[PDB]
Amino acid sequence: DLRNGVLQSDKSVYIIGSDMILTLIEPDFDLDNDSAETYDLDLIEWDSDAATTTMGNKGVTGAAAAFDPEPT
Amino acid sequence: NSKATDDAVGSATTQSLSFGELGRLLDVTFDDVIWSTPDGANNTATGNDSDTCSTELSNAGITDTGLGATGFT
Repeated sequence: DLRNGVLQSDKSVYIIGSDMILTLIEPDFDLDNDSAETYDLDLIEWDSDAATTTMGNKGVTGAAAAFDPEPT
Repeated sequence: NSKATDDAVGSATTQSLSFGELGRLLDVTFDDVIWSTPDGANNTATGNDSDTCSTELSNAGITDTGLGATGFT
């Protein structure tokens, strides 16, 4: 089976420089139950007045360091 | 100075992989920037005056130029 994804955050409004929790519900991705699967962060799009970027290694120059993902 | 794991706790031997750099275990930063000594080939910037940042520190008597120079283990 295939299902459509649900993307959500902890809260609507964020102060600049604060940490946001970003959650992705894609059952398509639990390929192995025994292990925790890792997926590239370039899947998500950031588009705003400032710039449009993928928030990963494939984003605009210095965008990856500008988000400081934990984990990668 | 020829490796991406400079002035960090880890190994000179390293590789570039998805999660990041394989030879890096711990590092220390001021204002979210790596605390490193001004050495190598890219330390020739003088800033406002004609003094490079490396000699600029030396005139202030500072020997703790970065994490690698404090002898931190």
